[PDB]
Amino acid sequence: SSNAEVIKELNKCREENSMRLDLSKRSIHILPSSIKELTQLTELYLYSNKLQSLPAEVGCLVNLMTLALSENSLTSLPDSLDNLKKLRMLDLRHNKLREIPSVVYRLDSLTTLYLRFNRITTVEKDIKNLSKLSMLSIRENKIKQLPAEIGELCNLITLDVAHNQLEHLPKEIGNCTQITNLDLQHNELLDLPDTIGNLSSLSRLGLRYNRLSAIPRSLAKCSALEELNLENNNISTLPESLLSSLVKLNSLTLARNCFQLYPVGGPSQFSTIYSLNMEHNRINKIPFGIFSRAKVLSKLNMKDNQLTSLPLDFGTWTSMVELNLATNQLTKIPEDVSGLVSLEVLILSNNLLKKLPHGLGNLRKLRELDLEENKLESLPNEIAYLKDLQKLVLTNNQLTTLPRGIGHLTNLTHLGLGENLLTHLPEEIGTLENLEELYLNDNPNLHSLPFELALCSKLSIMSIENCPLSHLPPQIVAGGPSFIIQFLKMQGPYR
Amino acid sequence: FKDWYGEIWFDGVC
Repeated sequence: SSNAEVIKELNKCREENSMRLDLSKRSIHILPSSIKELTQLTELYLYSNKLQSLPAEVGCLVNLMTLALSENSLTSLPDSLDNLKKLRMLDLRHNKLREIPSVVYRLDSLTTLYLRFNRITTVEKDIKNLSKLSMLSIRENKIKQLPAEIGELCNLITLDVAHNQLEHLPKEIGNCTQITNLDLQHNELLDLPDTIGNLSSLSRLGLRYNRLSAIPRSLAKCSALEELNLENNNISTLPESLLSSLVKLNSLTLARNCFQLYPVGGPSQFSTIYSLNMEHNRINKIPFGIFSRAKVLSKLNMKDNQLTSLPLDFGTWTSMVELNLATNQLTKIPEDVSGLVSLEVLILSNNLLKKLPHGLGNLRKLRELDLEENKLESLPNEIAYLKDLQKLVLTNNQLTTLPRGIGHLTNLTHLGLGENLLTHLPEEIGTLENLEELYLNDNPNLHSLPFELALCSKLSIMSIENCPLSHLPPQIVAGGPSFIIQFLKMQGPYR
Repeated sequence: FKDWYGEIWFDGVC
């Protein structure tokens, strides 16, 4: 927009006595001082422009309740904004602030303040003057400390300080008894204040990517917690039965910490959670009976730990829908796996399995089975009953042949057999109606392909690189999968 | 969650 077009918009706003002025997304460099005549405005939108300064005449808009300055190049604000005694929402995200503008601390009518993605380094004590703040966002700045005066914001409900450099929280934070959403992800927190337990309305606590080595015992008093994310810290234990007290917990993440065991407390601590993430720790066992009360537990991730076997009652996890045990030291899957009738995803990558239990074929709803990077020397005939299976990953195992029953996997679309010892594929491969991707690359003993492979009418991706295939015409295999399938098709019994 | 500006916040606990 040119200066004249902006003035035309102001004049239209005046003539129509409009209470809303939207000048966003116009590449405006200068806001003309003529804005002073629009005293009836309650909402002024100027986001996504090129403003490097705001005219002091904006202070004449005494009726303003919303001022959005997002995505400009502002470094300051005129002191005349003192006169906006009714301002409720101020958005200064995506500017060039090295500080909270001095005048903002005097806008004590504010209930919503967005400072996200600037270069602010300090939160002055004067923050106490904004006692009506219910939503405060200082996400993605350079703040290294919060003043104790933050505890005077007793109406604070949502506080987002994600992506800063905080090492501690002032204990006075416990005076914000209304806080229900607290995001502290990606800071440098060494600990949490014991007063944190005062936040009895806290429902979401984001703490991923910090430096916590322990959780305060008083966190058990935040009984409204539904989402607790402790990913990537330095925690090895949880205080006595902390989880048992979180009666609304829906999902818990302990991944990327220092746990050698499950937190002590028994099955009472998992009675409500829907998903449990413990990947990338050093847990050496799943306790017997810890899920006996986990009636809604649907997703368990134990990837990259120290499991050498599964618990005796493994077969009782009838509500489990997604289970990840990759990168452990499992040498066998118990036959009791047949009890996981709700399991749809099973990840067993990078273990020490040489064979699979017969009970695997009872997982009637299993859709994804990842077995790459094991030592599998064969597949059980029971796999024929995995009728819901869509993806089967067997990359880098020791398979030489496939069970003929594999032809009953009519829902299978992805079959990854790369880096195996296959000598041939069963003729029943032709009944894989929905097969789309067949990876056979790096099978140095695979000298043939069955003509029935031409019957897979949805096959569009196949890799045979580094497969001998010496039983097929050399010029055929030299042409790649397109000529190979063509040969099997028009040279076979099914043309 | 998506804030009024359309940006996401509280990712990790939403």
